Amino acid sequence: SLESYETLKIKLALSKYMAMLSTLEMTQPLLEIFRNKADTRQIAAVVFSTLAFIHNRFHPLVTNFTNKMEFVVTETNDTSIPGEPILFTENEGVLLCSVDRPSIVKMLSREFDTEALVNFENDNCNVRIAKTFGADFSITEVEATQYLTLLLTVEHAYLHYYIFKNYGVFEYCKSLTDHSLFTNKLRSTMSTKTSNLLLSKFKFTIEDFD
Amino acid sequence: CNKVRTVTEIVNSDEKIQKTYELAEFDLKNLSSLESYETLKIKLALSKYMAMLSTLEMTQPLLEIFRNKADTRQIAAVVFSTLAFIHNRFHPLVTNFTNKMEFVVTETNDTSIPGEPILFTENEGVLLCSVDRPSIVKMLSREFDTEALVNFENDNCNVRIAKTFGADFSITEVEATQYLTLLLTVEHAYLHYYIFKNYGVFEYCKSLTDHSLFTNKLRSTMSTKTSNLLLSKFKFTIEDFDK
Amino acid sequence: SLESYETLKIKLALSKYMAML
Amino acid sequence: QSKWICLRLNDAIIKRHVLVLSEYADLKYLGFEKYKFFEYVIFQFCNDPQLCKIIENNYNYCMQIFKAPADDMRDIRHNIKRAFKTPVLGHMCVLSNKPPMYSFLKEWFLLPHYKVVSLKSESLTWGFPHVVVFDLDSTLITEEEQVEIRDPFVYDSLQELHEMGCVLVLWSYGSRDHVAHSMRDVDLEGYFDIIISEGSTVQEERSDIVDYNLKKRFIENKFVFDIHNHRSDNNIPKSPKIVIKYLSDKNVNFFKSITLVDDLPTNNYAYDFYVKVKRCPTPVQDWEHYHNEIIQNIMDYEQYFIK
Amino acid sequence: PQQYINSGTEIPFCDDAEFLNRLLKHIDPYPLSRMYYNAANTMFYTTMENYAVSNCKFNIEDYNNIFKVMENIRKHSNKNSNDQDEL
Repeated sequence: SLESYETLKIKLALSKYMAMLSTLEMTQPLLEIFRNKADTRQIAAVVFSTLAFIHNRFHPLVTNFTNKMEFVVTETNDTSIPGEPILFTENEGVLLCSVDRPSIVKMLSREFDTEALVNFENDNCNVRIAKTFGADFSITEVEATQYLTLLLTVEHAYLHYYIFKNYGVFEYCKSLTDHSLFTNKLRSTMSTKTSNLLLSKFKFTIEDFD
Repeated sequence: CNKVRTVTEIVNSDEKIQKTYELAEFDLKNLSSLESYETLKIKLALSKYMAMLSTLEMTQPLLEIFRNKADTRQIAAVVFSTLAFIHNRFHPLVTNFTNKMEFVVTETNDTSIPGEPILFTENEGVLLCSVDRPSIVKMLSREFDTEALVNFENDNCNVRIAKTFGADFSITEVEATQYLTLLLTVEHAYLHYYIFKNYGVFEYCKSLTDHSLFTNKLRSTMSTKTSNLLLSKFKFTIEDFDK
Repeated sequence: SLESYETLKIKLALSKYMAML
Repeated sequence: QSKWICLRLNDAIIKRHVLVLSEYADLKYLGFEKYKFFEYVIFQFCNDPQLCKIIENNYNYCMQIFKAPADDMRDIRHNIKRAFKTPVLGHMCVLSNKPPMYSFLKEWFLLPHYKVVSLKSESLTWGFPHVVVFDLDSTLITEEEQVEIRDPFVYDSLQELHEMGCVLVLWSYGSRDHVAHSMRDVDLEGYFDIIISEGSTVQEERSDIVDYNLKKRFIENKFVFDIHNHRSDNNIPKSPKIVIKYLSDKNVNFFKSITLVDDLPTNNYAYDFYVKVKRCPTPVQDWEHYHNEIIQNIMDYEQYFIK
Repeated sequence: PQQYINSGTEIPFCDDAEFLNRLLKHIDPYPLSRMYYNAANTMFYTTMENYAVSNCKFNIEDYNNIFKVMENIRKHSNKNSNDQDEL
């Protein structure tokens, strides 16, 4: 593709993501940690860093994400709502958020899918047989896909967070009753990098049955 | 047919992928959890009521009380408490009523009545109630009881095979189970009691000549909350009435 | 309602009567 | 020419919207809780100092006191944005308990308060929007009857403005007919947000479908205008009434500032900024300075005050 | 709430630029869209599950109407964006 370099730039963004992860003292494949009970403090700190990175990319001009934020992993479906694994809130002057670790883990469970027939880059003798005649650092496809998926997850959350920050709980309710305030909008200020934000890159709709 | 279909396409129409699924088994999980927690709620309510009864100085097992007939005290107390609990479940408002009421134990078959072990005289100057201890004991003849049984089912591959794949005073259960008997009985009585307390003795002739029609008066009358009638089949052979 | 505050005024007269007794 | 006072609600349970009162007693018309709907509420200054003193004793809400001899919508807006340090303000609520006759603000949207519930927010911009409104018949077009784009630089500047979220609102006074040709002729609509026509005229209001051209989805250019002033003059101002009406139709409910660009100054009734277009029988490519002007106008609030 | 080790106000950049640049390269052949498809489907599928696991209604409509909705390219021109002239 003549956009191939920009697809590579997107891959580079994901690479920066995962590099920042590896730099922040990642101990074990994060799925293990999320399966674990202790170190939810560490998980929430990592999510804090994630929010910082998101705000950065959205708005590099401003270095400081936020001074502090308050965290709560949640342990039951009753402590959560379908569609929203993450829930910002404000209490009595205190900004806080909460997260459904079990649901996020269950999401991570389903990533089983892997390569099936699609279009593919040129394979030719002139390419490969040339090499055959002559001329840990390991990350598997689905492995990287896990972190990709996790990254993509937080986009929706970040959007809600910003909106609430700018418009209070009433418009938080508005966005939640109707996320169609998202609907097909790149219109923004320049600093918002809106085209840069990954909403654009690819699209889906249900092939409505009946 | 609900074979929901899904398509995704990259920017610039570079690629398009399709998949399809069905709400089947999703609906099953929904129904499962639904009945699960509702049954849990009913169990919790039963436990609550029984516990409440536990305060009442059970010097004796429940059945002993009625096997005695010398008392009326304990009996009327228990009955009144039952009616209180029922009204409370109909009305999330702990309350008290006309603060005079009283009771009689009918003690002869020749003073008994068909069908209903309980009856109210709504205002003989004031409310009064009468109850059949003999028949109560006859219900207490629980040599009836035995657990080892088998539920009816149907269409399991669609319907039930899915459900196949999921999982001092320390008194036993059978007696507790028996509690449900008087629970449901007093419910049926409360229905008529409420009805005539709100309405005419003409529709206390009716409701007693048959219960039947009172569904109409219950229309717009019920509290929008269900009671104690989960398992939807409750019937026998009928056409065999063989008149 | 443009009468609602007057209904509240009726509530007020009511409570004024009530509290004395 | 009056002194003025304003409530500032402590808990911004609803933001940005503001109200104007005929009586301090109007609280009784409002009843309970609904004061929580209105972030700010202006009232003319107390004649009796005891009223202001009781107000000063009340702690239930913050308040401000000021002079606004300038009996003007936009000037009042500016002053209030100064007072409360806020770039944007909501609509002005009204009731059948008829407002004070501050009719110098006559030409404006008035919210019959209960619509507050009807106040959806909107997707249309992720920033608070600036808006610019335009005309066709003699505004920015070349004066030749077959108008030309004065500059393709402008043509693309249209889309570029989306970087800032400036909303682009043509109201031709000319009939829909020439616009009907223009649309096919040049996809300015493909670069441009909102279009209206028929604004040329006002009608003697008294108490006594266009889609077929090319299967379009475009507005009925309805008779929404009124006499409004009923006076011996000949003015057809660009109407905030209709404009904001169409905005809320687009669910557009808030804006930073709105500029009118046209060849007729008279229609400007104290618009935030007016761009008197230089009528031109040639493609002048003069847009560079128009750009610069508008940009600086926007920047005016970079200092937190338009000046 | 207790689950917050707040005040970690780092602003990291961890400029392992060239090492990351090379480490990227062994990921290059992976089919981007086909791989993305996995995550997209999983997200949808779990979100679907949860509403049934709370007996909710759902506006499948709204879902489509909102999420991954597609704007439209219209411009005839070009714009300047970030890049790194590495090395």
